[PDB]
Amino acid sequence: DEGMWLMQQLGRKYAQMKERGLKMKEYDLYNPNGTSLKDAVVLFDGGCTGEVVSDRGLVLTNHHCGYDMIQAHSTLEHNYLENGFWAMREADELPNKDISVVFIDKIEDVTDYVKKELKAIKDPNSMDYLSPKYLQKLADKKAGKNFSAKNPGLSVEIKAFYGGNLYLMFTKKTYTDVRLVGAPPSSIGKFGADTDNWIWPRHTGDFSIFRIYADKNGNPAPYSEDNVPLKPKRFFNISLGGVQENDYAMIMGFPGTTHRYFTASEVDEWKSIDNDIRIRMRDIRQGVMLREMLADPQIKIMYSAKYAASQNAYKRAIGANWAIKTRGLRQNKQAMQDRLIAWGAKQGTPRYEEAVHEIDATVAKRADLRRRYWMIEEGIIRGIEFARSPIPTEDETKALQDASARKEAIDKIRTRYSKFANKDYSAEVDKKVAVAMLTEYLKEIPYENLPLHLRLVKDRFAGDVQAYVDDIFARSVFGSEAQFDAFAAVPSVEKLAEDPMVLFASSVFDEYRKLYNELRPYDDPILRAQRTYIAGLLEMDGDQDQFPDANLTLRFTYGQVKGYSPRDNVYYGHQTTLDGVMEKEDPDNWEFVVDPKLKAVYERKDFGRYADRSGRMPVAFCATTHTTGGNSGSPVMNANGELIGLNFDRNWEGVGGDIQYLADYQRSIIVDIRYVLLVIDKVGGCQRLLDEMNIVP
Amino acid sequence: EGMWLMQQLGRKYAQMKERGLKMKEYDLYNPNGTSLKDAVVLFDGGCTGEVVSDRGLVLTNHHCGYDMIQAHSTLEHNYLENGFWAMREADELPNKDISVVFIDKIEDVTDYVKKELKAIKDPNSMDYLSPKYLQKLADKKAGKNFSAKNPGLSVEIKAFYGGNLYLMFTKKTYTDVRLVGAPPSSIGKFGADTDNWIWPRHTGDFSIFRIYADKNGNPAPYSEDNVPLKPKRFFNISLGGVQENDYAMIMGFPGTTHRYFTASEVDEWKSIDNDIRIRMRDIRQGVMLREMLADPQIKIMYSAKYAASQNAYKRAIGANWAIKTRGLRQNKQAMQDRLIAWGAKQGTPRYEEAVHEIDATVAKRADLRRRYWMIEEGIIRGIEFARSPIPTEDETKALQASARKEAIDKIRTRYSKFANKDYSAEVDKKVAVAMLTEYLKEIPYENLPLHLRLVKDRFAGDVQAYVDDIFARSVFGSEAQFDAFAAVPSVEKLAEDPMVLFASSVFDEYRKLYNELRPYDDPILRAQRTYIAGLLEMDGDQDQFPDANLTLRFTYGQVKGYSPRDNVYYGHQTTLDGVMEKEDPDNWEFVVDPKLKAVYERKDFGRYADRSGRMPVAFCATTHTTGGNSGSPVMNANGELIGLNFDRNWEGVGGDIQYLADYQRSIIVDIRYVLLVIDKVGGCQRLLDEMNIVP
Ligand SMILES: CC1(C)CN(C(=O)NCC2CC2)C1(C)C
Ligand SMILES: CC1(C)CN(C(=O)NCC2CC2)C1(C)C
Ligand SMILES: [Cl-]
Ligand SMILES: [Cl-]
Ligand SMILES: [Cl-]
Repeated sequence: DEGMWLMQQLGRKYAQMKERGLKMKEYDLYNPNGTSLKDAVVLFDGGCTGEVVSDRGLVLTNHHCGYDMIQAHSTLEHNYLENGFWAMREADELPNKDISVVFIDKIEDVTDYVKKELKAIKDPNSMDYLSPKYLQKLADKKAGKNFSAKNPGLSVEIKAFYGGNLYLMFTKKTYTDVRLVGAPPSSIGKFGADTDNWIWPRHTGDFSIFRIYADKNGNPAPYSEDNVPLKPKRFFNISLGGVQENDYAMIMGFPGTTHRYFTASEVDEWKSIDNDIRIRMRDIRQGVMLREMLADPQIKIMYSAKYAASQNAYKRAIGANWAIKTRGLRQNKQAMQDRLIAWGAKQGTPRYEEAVHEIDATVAKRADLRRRYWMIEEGIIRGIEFARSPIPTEDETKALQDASARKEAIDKIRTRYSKFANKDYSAEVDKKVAVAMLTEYLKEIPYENLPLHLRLVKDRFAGDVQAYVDDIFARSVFGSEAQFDAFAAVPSVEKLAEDPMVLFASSVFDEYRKLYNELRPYDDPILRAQRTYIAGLLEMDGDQDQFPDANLTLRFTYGQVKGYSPRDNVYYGHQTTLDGVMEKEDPDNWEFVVDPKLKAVYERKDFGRYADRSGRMPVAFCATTHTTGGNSGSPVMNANGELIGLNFDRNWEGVGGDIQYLADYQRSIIVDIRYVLLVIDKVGGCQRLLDEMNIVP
Repeated sequence: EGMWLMQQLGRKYAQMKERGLKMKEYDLYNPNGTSLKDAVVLFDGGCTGEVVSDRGLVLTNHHCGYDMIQAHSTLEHNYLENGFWAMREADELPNKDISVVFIDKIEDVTDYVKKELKAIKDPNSMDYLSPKYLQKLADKKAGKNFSAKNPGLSVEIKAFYGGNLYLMFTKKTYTDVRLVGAPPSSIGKFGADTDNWIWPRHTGDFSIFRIYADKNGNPAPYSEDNVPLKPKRFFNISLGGVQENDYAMIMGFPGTTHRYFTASEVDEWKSIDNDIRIRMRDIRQGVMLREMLADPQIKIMYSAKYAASQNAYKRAIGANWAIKTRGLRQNKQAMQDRLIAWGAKQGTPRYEEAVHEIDATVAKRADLRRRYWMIEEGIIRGIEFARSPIPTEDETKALQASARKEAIDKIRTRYSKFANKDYSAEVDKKVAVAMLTEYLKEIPYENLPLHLRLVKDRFAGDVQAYVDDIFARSVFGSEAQFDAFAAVPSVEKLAEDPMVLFASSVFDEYRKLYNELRPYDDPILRAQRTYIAGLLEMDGDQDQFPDANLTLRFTYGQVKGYSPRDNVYYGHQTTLDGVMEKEDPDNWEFVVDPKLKAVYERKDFGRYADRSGRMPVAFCATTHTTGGNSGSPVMNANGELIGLNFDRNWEGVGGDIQYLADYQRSIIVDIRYVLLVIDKVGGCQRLLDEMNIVP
């Protein structure tokens, strides 16, 4: 509802934004024919958002966005991940392989053009209107012959919006020499760590600093020692005025996906299939994993990251199901479609009701298949590590049946075995997880729908899941290192063909691919019906308070700095402070360790001009802006367009906001820019970064 | 900030009036006439209660009346899970071993006790704190046969301010106290253990009793001819509710506080008492929880044992949080340094000498107290087979008259109580291995109970083997092993029994430590009498309240929430909406009564909801309460009943040593929620009609 608006929609939203507190001129925020604040926003490394904060190409993003680059440059001698990194001169900034920053140079509405090209319909059921290949052909045709060569660094892309009812062409400028400039220690950059993921109040200094480099003319260039920092078209001024409750705030960024035009049947499906299965299967997996980690400190070391990775979407699904249960998401989608259907009946146009009916029918028809797909994906593909154990290829099997190709096939199989049974793999933990996961899977999936090898539980093992799993490891070539070596010394095709682990892995992957192939055709009638459904919604209520679904393109959102009540008698305010970091300190818990330089800054109150009017040091704030995955690192602006923070998370209560914005619960979690500058200054001691930024009082 | 004597009302009255009190001083407490104090009772020796009708109806907590509700419950009429609502006075259930105590008169007898004490002679005598000695003085002052001339009455003298003030209480006790009403346990204990010490709180923690007496309103034991008591005073019920910042006050019987601890005593409480209880109970609870989660039959047998261990574990965590973050040690150090500077100035060194004696006694008993807490937390409460049967001298002088069978029958009865339906030898072995591993790492060989020396000497440090051997060879290791012993019993089998030797050895060491430690309490108590006398002479008795000692006190404050941590605020009031948010049908602790859920859905709140239409449940206040204040009446500025105290938040448990203005709150069930449950859940209209409800 609140919205992730197209840049083109700024004109028709401007008066509402001004009434909510916006003070800057419209064209200073976004001008299609000139320089604006939009020119200081980048897509950071294909996922995250970033922002240019100096005339020498300095870029701020999240610590979790620059995490891989900080890790790749870290060694035992210089652990930047643990201690932070602060290049004291431009020449000390570290280059990064496979990095990019994307500027959105121009945005053009090309709807009439794409719709005229589409009229050359060979098949009315064609999915070319959503095809990246087809749309790229139209983008190249419009840009001209050899556009990439005529304009080095630039590229053109056409994307569909509103389910294929609007098309925009983006002219992008990409830079691949982006150097690591600064990062706080992980104790600040990821303070809450996984315990505080999706949590408000939040006390995390989630930022990192990069610098865009380019050739002598400021044109994109790959890494070269002769590259010079980019002098950009526009950069953000940093505000030190802070935030107050009810202050206007706005964000620009690249939200990835939303499902704002789901029917009520799609909400029911998301809850009853997607979320309930992910919740149930991950709770079983996590429960066994946690019991084993708590009983053996060596298991805790090997499985902590696997446990944390599973918990992230598990928490999301719990938050999403809480919104479906308590915030009326299904009911509000039903009211939306019923209103369109009633209006369609008055206009004498039954195609909208026919479109909603096609979506409902497709959802109802794919129910059993989708349930089986989520059950195998959550239960086995993700749930059981030995499902990703080695499967010999057709060429590897042929190589084992008279040439030196046998030793080559064995070396390839060994490399894959060694990756599966790595230093973090416990066959004992995996057997315990598999027994609990398969017990649940076998209770849900009938015999006739089982992957072929799982039929052996009832047929050969008399329903004993433990015995079936024990037999897989006792008899398999991948059951232990000594069993692999005995196989590698005397390898035979017939040994691999009857291997219980190979047959399990092959069988479950065969069923997973068969389900995917049978389910994929159901997406197309839904997409085609959504084009008609969204066209009706737009014709009926206008593209005014109905934003297009997020699709990894540049959007703006506006709101206010505001807390919320999570439950009865509990209020979370709009701002966290450095005192909250100190309250959470736990020296013997890696997630809640506090940097000694930061603790000393707090004790001496060495907050400089970064503290609020009451002398308290701010850390983070939350706002009613509408964000999602892809908005990590987004610049948060004042009513004047000055940088007041970086978006880095959203509270779990608002994750249902991808389907329906939740005004009373959904908040963007933002690191206060005053805390960012305090850390650069008093922790990093990197004064040159402060001096190159334009800091406004 | 304090738990004030009724005598201190005169000196506090002006401050209470400035804070909002509207009632006249003598309407609250009158030393020579009827007052609101006359409607407060000590309920069943621990809790507080209050009379709420001219027919002796009493309100207290559900957890205070829990044992009486349970004793009257059967499979056919399970009052604990269903609730109980007597539809007529004749249907109210009598209770054996119940009592209600009224505080008829209170008198300052300090000069009298101090004159009697002057004839002691031994300066180190502890008679000044002895209940036996003080009872002799109470009887001497009351008369030759006071209880005969005044039936139902009794006297008691108690020491206050470490022996610097003495009060005589004239008590009227009633033992015919009948169960009238109780909500289901789903309401009376909604949070159950998960919400214990927690604010926000959504628990309707109340139960209803009635005092019965003879035809003249005089105390009488249970008799079918007893008539409900017509009390001299009862509380009016307010339906005006509460607002943030409203004046609130409580009367009750707080049990204990340690407001005059030295800094060294705070350090000792943290480093010994609390750290050992925390460490040992976390080990015990961790093994117990793993076993309960792996076997649903173990969860049934060990849930109550687990819950009982968690209660003081959570208290110790809350207390250590206050010591670490609220400067308790530092504030005690500043208090004693101020007294020492004032005494140096007046030329009176006895106060500095008193603080020094306390510090020296604390430092001297450190190793002994550490060993005592280690064995008590680690073994006495940590390991169930520590309380396994130990044959008496009489039982040994029977197995070697033909009363060998009489001895076996008594040993069998004790074995059957130890190895009962809730006892798992497997769970106990796992708990013992983890508890003994920690105990053996903390207690050196020369300080071990004699049998534990076998871990290093006979079992090569293998704790598991030592514990396995205790069960494999003991006559109490299993039913079949007990029966084989009972068929062919000998004293030589019991004398060498590994479980008997373990249990005897650990209890011998526990008693030896207790006996060696007990003498250290006396120099501390004597030095506290001098220490508190100095504090009172220096700063006066008006900010410095006397430690709680299970006597009637008043406390006042306001209805107010608090901020538990950065950017989080807990308001002053919870609502029925919060109960519904917490509902979890497949979690026994958070099940919601269907009649209550229907009341919420239909908004059938009558005159009980606030002006917004939201139904209140509980509220919190800045009153200073502790254990003993459960069931206490919470009063308005007009003295009308607005709630019942039933808990305190964990952040304020350090309040027994130092009141915490920004964190400590009394957790109270809103009287409007009590009346909504009696009315719409119990449907017991006669109880509403007999109360004086004011609009
Ligand atoms: C409410 C959530 C969506 C967030 N969450 C967590 O498990 N967070 C762990 C925090 C430490 C307690 C669910 C319960 C899944
Ligand atoms: C500091 C705490 C709030 C944490 N805690 C517990 O030990 N467990 C209670 C938790 C809520 C289920 C207290 C001491 C009450
Ligand atoms: Cl039509
Ligand atoms: Cl909402
Ligand atoms: Cl009376």
